[PDB]
Amino acid sequence: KLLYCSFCGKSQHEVRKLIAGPSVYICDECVDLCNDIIREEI
Amino acid sequence: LLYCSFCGKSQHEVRKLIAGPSVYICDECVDLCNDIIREEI
Ligand SMILES: [Zn+2]
Ligand SMILES: [Zn+2]
Repeated sequence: KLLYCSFCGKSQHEVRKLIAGPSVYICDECVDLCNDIIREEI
Repeated sequence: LLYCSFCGKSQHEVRKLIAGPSVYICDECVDLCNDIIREEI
């Protein structure tokens, strides 16, 4: 039942949303991080 | 080569590949994540 974000290791119970990939996951928190990285801004 | 773990595109076919412990996500998939999270197109 436990699913984990592949980037930070948090479970679905720890984040607001966990997005599925083939055999991976990424949570809303890491997405925020990806946006800063792509947009090169804080 | 390194590939986005979500769409499968290589590091040669995308603008940026972000790395995790042993996973990657490209700029294109991140855009899809923003749509998913913001529930908007
Ligand atoms: Zn995460
Ligand atoms: Zn991708």
